[PDB]
Amino acid sequence: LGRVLIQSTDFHDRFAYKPDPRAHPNLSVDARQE
Amino acid sequence: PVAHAVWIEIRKVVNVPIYGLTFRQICEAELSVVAMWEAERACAAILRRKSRKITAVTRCEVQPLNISAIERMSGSEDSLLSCYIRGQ
Amino acid sequence: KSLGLMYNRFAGAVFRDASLREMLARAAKHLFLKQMEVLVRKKAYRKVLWVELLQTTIVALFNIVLGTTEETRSFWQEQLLPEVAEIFGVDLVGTVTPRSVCHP
Amino acid sequence: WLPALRRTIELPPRLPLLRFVTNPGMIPLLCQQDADLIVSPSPSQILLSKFIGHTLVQCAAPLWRVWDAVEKGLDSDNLLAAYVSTKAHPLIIRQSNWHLP
Amino acid sequence: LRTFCGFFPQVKTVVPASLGIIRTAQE
Amino acid sequence: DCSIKNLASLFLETSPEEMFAVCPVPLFSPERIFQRINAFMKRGSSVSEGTSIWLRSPQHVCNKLLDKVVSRDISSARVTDEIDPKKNTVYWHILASCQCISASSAFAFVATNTAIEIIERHIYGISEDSLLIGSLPFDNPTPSGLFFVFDRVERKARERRKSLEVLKRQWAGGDLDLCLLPDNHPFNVFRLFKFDRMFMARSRTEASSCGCQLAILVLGDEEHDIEEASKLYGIEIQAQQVMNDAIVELKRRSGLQAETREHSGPFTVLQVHLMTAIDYKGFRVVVFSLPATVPRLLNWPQPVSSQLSQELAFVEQRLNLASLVKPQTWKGSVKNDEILMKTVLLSLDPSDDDSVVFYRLCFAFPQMDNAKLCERIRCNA
Repeated sequence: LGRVLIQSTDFHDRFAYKPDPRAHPNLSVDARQE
Repeated sequence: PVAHAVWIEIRKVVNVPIYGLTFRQICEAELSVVAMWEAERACAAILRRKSRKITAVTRCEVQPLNISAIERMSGSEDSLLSCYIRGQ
Repeated sequence: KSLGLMYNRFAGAVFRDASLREMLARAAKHLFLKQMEVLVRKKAYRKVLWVELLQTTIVALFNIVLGTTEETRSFWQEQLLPEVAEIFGVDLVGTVTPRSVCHP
Repeated sequence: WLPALRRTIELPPRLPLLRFVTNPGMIPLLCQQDADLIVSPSPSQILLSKFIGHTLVQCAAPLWRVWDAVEKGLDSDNLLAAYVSTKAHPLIIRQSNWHLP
Repeated sequence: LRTFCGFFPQVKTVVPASLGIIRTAQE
Repeated sequence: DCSIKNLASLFLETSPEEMFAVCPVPLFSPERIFQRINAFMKRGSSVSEGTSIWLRSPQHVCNKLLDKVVSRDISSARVTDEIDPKKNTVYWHILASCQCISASSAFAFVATNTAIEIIERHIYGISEDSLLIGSLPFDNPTPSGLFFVFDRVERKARERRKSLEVLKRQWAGGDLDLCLLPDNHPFNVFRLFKFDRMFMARSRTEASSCGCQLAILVLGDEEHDIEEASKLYGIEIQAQQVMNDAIVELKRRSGLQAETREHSGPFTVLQVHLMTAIDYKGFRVVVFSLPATVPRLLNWPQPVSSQLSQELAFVEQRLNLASLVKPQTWKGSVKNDEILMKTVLLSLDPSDDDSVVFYRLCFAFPQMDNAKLCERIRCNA
């Protein structure tokens, strides 16, 4: 939606581009000035 | 004093559920209200005297009927009808 | 209907292209009546609306007789000029290429 | 998943205001000083054509019904809902015009 | 309006070619 | 606020600045227009007592907002010291045309809202509850809506249907009831092929008491395949845009002529027909606008001096073409075989015939070929 979706998290191989799997995510959206 | 008139002033009909009648025919007829001192008892003849028939002059609205039902059942000649029959 | 004999004997140019213009005017008159025969045979006035059917046949005939396109040169050499030979009695098919009397 | 959109009325290009967009010379702006010492499309003519050009295509955006709350974004429990499964959110439609940017 | 365009009637009536008006001018 | 608020000054020598000093660049916010397009609803005439449906349906509403765009015109419009509203100022007209396209776009958002729930609730949902893995025996039921597992999966499934209900509410309408419309309805003039599926969709919410978006799901017709039936609707949508462009000129010129001449019947019976194609998961689920009454096919043999024949001659001479609709006679009933190869005149109105729409214009541009009926010469060409 124009801004950036992000996963605030409460040895990762790079080269597989993929979100880390986690139960009960903490998704938030902030624009990319912050 | 005594009585010798009534000057009925009909303004507009609202939801006449005109049944068996092609939607078109309804809005292509001559909607007219006819007054009658009860007694008469709808004496056919009276329903023609050009002194009791206030015909419409606007365009009638052959709306559907309740909708969300007759719209799925199609056909349904039944149509809520109205018209600004303005006259005494 | 004996204007074809005059076309051969006319020496000057103003009398030659006037007789030629008259024969081609009578030619498109005859092909309009011939197409009108088709539109009365095929009973089209029951389905298509009449007066505008007359108008679209007229503007089709004028665009195909007067024209600056290849359909004009093909229509002349195949339909108009052979019909001139049958009603006016002179074989002028091949020498009256449409840029000779194309004037209005 | 992206649902596309192909409509009949995007932005009908015969509207009387789109003449102001195509040639911004006939916008009826008066002048106080001499008119001939102005470039024939003035900067107020050209810029007003640009605003009047944004406004029509912003109306043409199919997301414009809820556009005030598109800017504020989804809050937490809506973002989890879009995160559950690959379903068409009513906020992400497939862009097939590149007209707004 | 779009029903009369184009065509006009060509009429070819029967002025007799023996009346005194035509005979005087022709002769 | 967040609006232009009386577009004044603008004297042609102001600055390159002072343009970005008093304006937004959403010049009209999408809240101010929608709080006065619900005026275009409740102020309207011919509402009888309270019963409106066709008047408030987006088919009719976007037409009358077009009849407000054509009204008082450009050549006599004036800017600057015209702070008094309700006159022929440009601030009024930019406000008016923004109502016109917001009516079209509000139909478009409800279009894609209805679109996803047709193809998920009736097609791609019986096989979405389970059957992720095809190496396991894939047994998906046929779609009849068209004619004990472990505790961790069970609780996360209850979380799934509860959280997707938040998706289905708020932004979308708060859930909607469906109708299947069996294969005898007289809405089949909206339909092209015998194996297509109709779906009325009401609001089932507070709404603006409008609802009424019907959709058609393409599936094919025997030797015509499903890609054939979809693509013919696609060329239909792309073709109605061009006649919508010729017809908004008919509103403009007939409105300009009838205003300036008579400032000394209906507006136009060729009203604009609004559609939206979708192309979701595997299908095109094109949505129309629902009429209050039955659509009836009009016979094209018509009076010469009638309205419908008269201003169709203007639309025709703009399109640089010849007679679109062939001579047709319509006694009654249908055939359902040998799909209709001619464009027709739908006449969507309860009132007199003062609002018609065009349909089947895909069968007006020729089949092109060199013979498959999706391959056509382009409408703008």
